[PDB]
Amino acid sequence: FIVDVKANKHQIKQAVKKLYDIDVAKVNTLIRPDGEKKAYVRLAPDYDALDVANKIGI
Amino acid sequence: SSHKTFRIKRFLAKKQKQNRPIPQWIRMKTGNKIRYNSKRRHWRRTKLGL
Amino acid sequence: GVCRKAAQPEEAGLQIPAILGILGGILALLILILLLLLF
Amino acid sequence: GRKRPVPKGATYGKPVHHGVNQLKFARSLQSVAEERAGRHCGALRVLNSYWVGEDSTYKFFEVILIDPFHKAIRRNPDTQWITKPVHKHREMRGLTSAGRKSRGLGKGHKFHHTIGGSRRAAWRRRNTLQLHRYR
Amino acid sequence: MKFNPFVTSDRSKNRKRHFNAPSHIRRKIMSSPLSKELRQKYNVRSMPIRKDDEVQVVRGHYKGQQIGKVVQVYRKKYVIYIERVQREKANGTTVHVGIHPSKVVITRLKLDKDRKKILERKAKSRQ
Amino acid sequence: SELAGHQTSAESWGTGRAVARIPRVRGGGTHRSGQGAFGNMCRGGRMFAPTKTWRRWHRRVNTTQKRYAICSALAASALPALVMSKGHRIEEVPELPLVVEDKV
Amino acid sequence: APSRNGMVLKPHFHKDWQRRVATWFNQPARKIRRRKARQAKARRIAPRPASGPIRPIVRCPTVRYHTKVRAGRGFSLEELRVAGIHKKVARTIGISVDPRRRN
Amino acid sequence: TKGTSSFGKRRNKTHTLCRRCGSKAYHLQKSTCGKCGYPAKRKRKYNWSAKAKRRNTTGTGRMRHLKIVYRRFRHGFREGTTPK
Amino acid sequence: AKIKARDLRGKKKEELLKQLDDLKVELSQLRVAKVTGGAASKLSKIRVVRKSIARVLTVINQTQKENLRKFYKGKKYKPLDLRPKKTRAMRRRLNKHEENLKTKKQQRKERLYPLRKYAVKA
RNA sequence: GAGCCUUGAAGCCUAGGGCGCGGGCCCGGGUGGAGCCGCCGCAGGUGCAGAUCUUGGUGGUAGUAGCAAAUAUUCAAACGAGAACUUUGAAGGCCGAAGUGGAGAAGGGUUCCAUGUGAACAGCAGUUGAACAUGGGUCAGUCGGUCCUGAGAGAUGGGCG
RNA sequence: AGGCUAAAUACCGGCACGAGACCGAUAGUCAACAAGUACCGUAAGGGAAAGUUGAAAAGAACUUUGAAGAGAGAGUUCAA
RNA sequence: CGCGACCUCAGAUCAGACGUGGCGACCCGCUGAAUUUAAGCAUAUUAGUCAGCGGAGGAAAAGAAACUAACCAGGAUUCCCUCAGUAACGGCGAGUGAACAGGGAAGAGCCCAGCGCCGAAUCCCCGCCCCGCGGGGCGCGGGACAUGUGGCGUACGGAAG
RNA sequence: CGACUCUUAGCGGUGGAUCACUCGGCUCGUGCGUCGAUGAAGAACGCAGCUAGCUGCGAGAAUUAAUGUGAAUUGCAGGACACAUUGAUCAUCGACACUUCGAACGCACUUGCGGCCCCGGGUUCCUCCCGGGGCUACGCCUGUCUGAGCGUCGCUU
Ligand SMILES: O=C(c1ccc(-n2nnc3cccnc32)cc1)N(c1ncccc1Cl)[C@@H]1CCCNC1
Ligand SMILES: [Mg+2]
Ligand SMILES: [Mg+2]
Ligand SMILES: [Mg+2]
Ligand SMILES: [Mg+2]
Ligand SMILES: [Mg+2]
Ligand SMILES: [Mg+2]
Ligand SMILES: [Mg+2]
Ligand SMILES: [Mg+2]
Ligand SMILES: [Mg+2]
Ligand SMILES: [Mg+2]
Ligand SMILES: [Mg+2]
Ligand SMILES: [Mg+2]
Ligand SMILES: [Mg+2]
Ligand SMILES: [Mg+2]
Ligand SMILES: [Mg+2]
Ligand SMILES: [Mg+2]
Ligand SMILES: [Mg+2]
Ligand SMILES: [Mg+2]
Ligand SMILES: [Mg+2]
Ligand SMILES: [Mg+2]
Ligand SMILES: [Mg+2]
Ligand SMILES: [Mg+2]
Ligand SMILES: [Mg+2]
Ligand SMILES: [Mg+2]
Ligand SMILES: [Mg+2]
Ligand SMILES: [Mg+2]
Ligand SMILES: [Mg+2]
Ligand SMILES: [Mg+2]
Ligand SMILES: [Mg+2]
Ligand SMILES: [Mg+2]
Ligand SMILES: [Mg+2]
Ligand SMILES: [Mg+2]
Ligand SMILES: [Mg+2]
Ligand SMILES: [Mg+2]
Ligand SMILES: [Mg+2]
Ligand SMILES: [Mg+2]
Ligand SMILES: [Mg+2]
Ligand SMILES: [Mg+2]
Ligand SMILES: [Mg+2]
Ligand SMILES: [Mg+2]
Ligand SMILES: [Mg+2]
Ligand SMILES: [Mg+2]
Ligand SMILES: [Mg+2]
Ligand SMILES: [Mg+2]
Ligand SMILES: [Mg+2]
Ligand SMILES: [Mg+2]
Ligand SMILES: [Mg+2]
Ligand SMILES: [Mg+2]
Ligand SMILES: [Mg+2]
Ligand SMILES: [Mg+2]
Ligand SMILES: [Mg+2]
Ligand SMILES: [Mg+2]
Ligand SMILES: [Mg+2]
Ligand SMILES: [Mg+2]
Ligand SMILES: [Mg+2]
Ligand SMILES: [Mg+2]
Ligand SMILES: [Mg+2]
Ligand SMILES: [Zn+2]
Repeated sequence: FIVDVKANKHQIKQAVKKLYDIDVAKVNTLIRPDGEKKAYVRLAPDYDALDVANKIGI
Repeated sequence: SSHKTFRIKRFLAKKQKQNRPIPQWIRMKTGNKIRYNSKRRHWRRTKLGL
Repeated sequence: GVCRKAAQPEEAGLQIPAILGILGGILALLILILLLLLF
Repeated sequence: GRKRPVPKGATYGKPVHHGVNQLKFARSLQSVAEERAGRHCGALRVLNSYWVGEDSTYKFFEVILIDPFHKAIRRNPDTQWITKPVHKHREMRGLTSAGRKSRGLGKGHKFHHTIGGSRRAAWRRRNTLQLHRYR
Repeated sequence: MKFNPFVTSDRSKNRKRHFNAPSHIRRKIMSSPLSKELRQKYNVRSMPIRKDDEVQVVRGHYKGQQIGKVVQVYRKKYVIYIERVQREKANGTTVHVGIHPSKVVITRLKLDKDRKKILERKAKSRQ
Repeated sequence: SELAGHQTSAESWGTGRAVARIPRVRGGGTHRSGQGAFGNMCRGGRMFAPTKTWRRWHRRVNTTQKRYAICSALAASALPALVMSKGHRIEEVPELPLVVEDKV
Repeated sequence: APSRNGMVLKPHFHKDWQRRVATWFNQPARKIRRRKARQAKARRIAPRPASGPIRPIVRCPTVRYHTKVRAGRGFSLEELRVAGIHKKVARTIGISVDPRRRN
Repeated sequence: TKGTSSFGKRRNKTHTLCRRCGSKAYHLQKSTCGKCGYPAKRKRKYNWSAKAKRRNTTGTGRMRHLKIVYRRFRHGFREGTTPK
Repeated sequence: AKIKARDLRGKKKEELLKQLDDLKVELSQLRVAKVTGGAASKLSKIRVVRKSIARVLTVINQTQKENLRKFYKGKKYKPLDLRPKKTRAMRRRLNKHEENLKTKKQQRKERLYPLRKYAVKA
């Protein structure tokens, strides 16, 4: 995901749950050199990234 | 310099946002006489200096 | 595009090496050669 | 009296100005005390001041300060002139008792040096060469 | 002769206010006269234009007795476009041709509530 | 003009640096650096001894001459050969000094 | 620098006078301002006359000017007491009161 | 070894972007600013350089509040809203 | 559909909240469409959706501000933004009542010596 | 001046016709596309060869000097309109571990990588590149900053101004 | 040796505003244009060049050489 | 030894309020040169100006005589024409340089300390009602200032009884 | 004879002078005379469907509301075309809102380190635990509270 730079890792970990109703294993972040924040979110081993991608549209 | 403080990355981020040419639908507007980015920057000839 | 790229040199600056170069600076070399001129 | 702040007695000028040790600094010491009190407490307004003591080196003044925004002074309309906002920092524009006496203003033949307002205003009107449409 | 001290005879200021007036003044500038039968019927000299009138051209290359409908109004270009007035390019694509609305005679209006109110204001002021 | 053409700062180069002894702007990179500074014979310098807003514009005339000229102009307006020799059209006009009624 | 038989000139121009030149160009505008101020004063008062306070009869003070006579400032409270009227009542009536004047 | 050989030993910058005027004069080794004078309270300006005033006085930037100061002065600071 | 402020002023804030939630859902889904390819028609829709998001927050703050005024009204010591802004010199002017307040000496002076109307020609 | 002009003014050119002793002018011809002049008065930032004048442009010199520090290339094939330089193979060489290698600090700021173009830029050329255009790439409790004090710098208390 | 106070008065900053025997893009503010912009210097600071198609883009369809630039026909308009 | 009263004092993220920073064309307070002039240069002049610093408003500053004058006397301040390139200053050189009379524009005067008389008759803060809006001002009870001096009457033109 | 060179002239190219135009300057004058702790001037960063500048704006980001206006903006799609609902665009702007630095204010600035109070979830609670909000700069004034003094003094042991 692409996140605004004010948000930290705990707030991303809460926001992904409170929008998509799926757990968060852990969160890596980096500052993409264009200026935004690129956040990798690993899901729980129960869920499916393919199903979540199909249900968010990508 | 491969590790640098955060203000420098915001500055370099806005400069990478600046460094891009003119889209073509602006060139055919009404009353426009802009033909190219005169403010275009090449990384060998001009150095911004932080 | 092809037409945009072919256009792009004709507008792309043409006078950024018109930094003009030839401020030059100071001499201090021609007269250096001490000929002495009647020491 | 004040010592001229140039280092090592070096004026860099004519023999008019080599006098480092002897300058007296026009303003009076009472107005100096008023300036320091006012700009240390710039929230207040300076009314006047007076002498209380001197021994060798230190000279002692007492300065009365009027509060601008207390209600006892914002009422009682004989006093509202200092609450009116043209009197911020009277001591630095020299409107006090010692300030007028330092600026040197009166009436008559002993005061032609400042004919109206101040010596700079007098200098302005005297050396402003005036030119009309018709001459 | 100009008698106000608050309006300009100045050519520079007049051209500048003209070419930089906003859209709700450009409506008043792009105004057309009405035909003489309609000005007899309504007692009004001129009106602003809109998308839906019936329009005859009085001068140009395209002159006379061709009462067509307007379709677009570029207030940016001070130009209306008329449905009959066309010209092909080289590649056989038709394009509308620019007509300034001073060269335009209105034969029918589009009736609407605000147009009735503007028309009644014109008649009441002409008195 | 009323303001400087001396917004630029300038110095000369001297006997060395062959070109001239005009003051020159000091800088680099921007290609005005090394052009002609303030002066008359240069690009973007002040005009010679420039116009000043205290020029003696208005002039005074004596009041007796101001009235004398009015009397002379009214006297010249009475003769027909003078006013036709200015360029008016008085060929089919009645009397010279026209005088209509106060109903006008 | 001088020449043939010509008068000695000492003009006062060595001081940088071209900086501080105040020039009468707003003189007709000030005349119109002061006309509008006087007409505004006349409309803002009432029945009270313009140049409202009356002025005394006063002789100049110089062996040069003492033949003449001048509209003075005020009525010299001794005179105003002989008139039989109070002080500030005269200021309200429009009678000028200047207490420094001696008779 | 005075010119082009000794230019190559330039590696340490002595000016960084100061946080007040953004104009690259924050001299680290004195911990101050050159242009605006940041560790001082008052803003640095001088009469002996007119072009510095011409670059940094008001009117150059947005005046993003001073605009609406003028726009409210043009009516005189109303506090009601309008009638319908 | 269109979300007019005139319609929104009668609403309750708990329904404004849910309506804003639905609008931000539309915002995020059409922004996913903005990232991915096939979105030729949804982009004017994302513009009208974000301008609709602005209106509801405007109505909410318009309600909350005057609802705060309705119970600080008639009170001393109401807060700073609800105090009159105007400008700093107009805050620090005296008062109309302190302006018109007069001492008893000046009052008795005006009572004894009032200003008259007169005229002098005859 | 009931001045002149879209039936063509200003400006420009002219082996054209003339005038004046000249300053200069008038007409003809051609370009040119929207304003111009005569006279009487009036007011000027009012007439160029130069000032190692200023700015802008172009010559002769001249297709000349010059593309020479560090040994060096050759054959075949491929893609291509086009190969002394691109890529692959083979061969011969150099750097020879204090390197023309493998990685970093300061500095640079996207040059990193892929795809496409070869108009300008690479001082020859180029299918190539660090050129241009499109689109990607930098993930840390345990690597470092953050924390500590050093040489020092700096605030309140105080003093001076 | 304590104090207050309008007027007439100065104003090249600002806010709008009106005019001119002023300059007409090497002139006039440095800035008629993306001007305190590009750019130079570590910095104080220095600081440009650059207006004009046509009435209307009607901006050359299509053919035909050439790898393309470029060209020859054709076409637009009063004029390419 | 404890407690109480003050007097000097500190503290607080005490309740409420205020000052800082900017623009600086004009104004106000200080500080303050030098080029140049004098054909040299030291006083003079450039000038109490450029620069520096601190302040302020729509204007500021000034201001109701410890005045001008010397005769038939004027009468706060400000600004203009005159005074005047004068009286005067000056290696009595270069140079510098006022003011009152006069005529105009605008017109405006006032308060307090002191002195004494009135039983502190005065002000601030808190709390309740009072009232009507676009929004805050008089009155009633208790906490303070204040007798080392609130307020009324009072100003050199006399004032009080 | 050709080539070369020279001079004219026609044509063509390089070049951008003259002329003509001007949403620009300069000067004069009138009218007004307004910044900031309720966070100014300035700076940074960000914002459009296609978007780099300029311009305009601030997580409501090419503008929100409201009043007037009355059918568009425009380079191209789309989208609301609704108007016998509320009505496009543009101007006015008085209600909202106003990221970070900046006098900058919790202490410094490296986006670092905090401290209380309060509210939602945590171990259903303090013991250096997540999210959110508020408060936490200096100086000074009026009053409150706390208390120092072999300073002066009383009553008392
Ligand atoms: O390079 C030069 C050099 C030589 C001549 C000129 N000149 N003289 N008149 C001139 C006119 C125009 C241009 N140049 C000119 C300039 C420089 N050198 C040098 N040699 C001898 C004396 C002085 C120098 Cl500096 C170095 C020094 C060490 C040995 N290697 C060479
Ligand atoms: Mg640089
Ligand atoms: Mg005073
Ligand atoms: Mg004369
Ligand atoms: Mg003009
Ligand atoms: Mg000058
Ligand atoms: Mg200068
Ligand atoms: Mg110039
Ligand atoms: Mg001689
Ligand atoms: Mg002499
Ligand atoms: Mg001089
Ligand atoms: Mg034309
Ligand atoms: Mg002629
Ligand atoms: Mg001619
Ligand atoms: Mg001229
Ligand atoms: Mg000349
Ligand atoms: Mg010449
Ligand atoms: Mg000559
Ligand atoms: Mg030459
Ligand atoms: Mg040249
Ligand atoms: Mg050459
Ligand atoms: Mg050779
Ligand atoms: Mg060769
Ligand atoms: Mg070589
Ligand atoms: Mg091949
Ligand atoms: Mg081959
Ligand atoms: Mg090679
Ligand atoms: Mg070897
Ligand atoms: Mg190595
Ligand atoms: Mg090459
Ligand atoms: Mg390739
Ligand atoms: Mg690469
Ligand atoms: Mg590139
Ligand atoms: Mg791990
Ligand atoms: Mg470690
Ligand atoms: Mg220190
Ligand atoms: Mg201190
Ligand atoms: Mg007095
Ligand atoms: Mg006094
Ligand atoms: Mg005044
Ligand atoms: Mg030109
Ligand atoms: Mg210029
Ligand atoms: Mg056109
Ligand atoms: Mg033609
Ligand atoms: Mg000499
Ligand atoms: Mg000398
Ligand atoms: Mg002196
Ligand atoms: Mg100064
Ligand atoms: Mg200040
Ligand atoms: Mg102000
Ligand atoms: Mg007196
Ligand atoms: Mg005389
Ligand atoms: Mg002097
Ligand atoms: Mg030719
Ligand atoms: Mg050119
Ligand atoms: Mg709306
Ligand atoms: Mg700080
Ligand atoms: Mg909080
Ligand atoms: Zn700075």
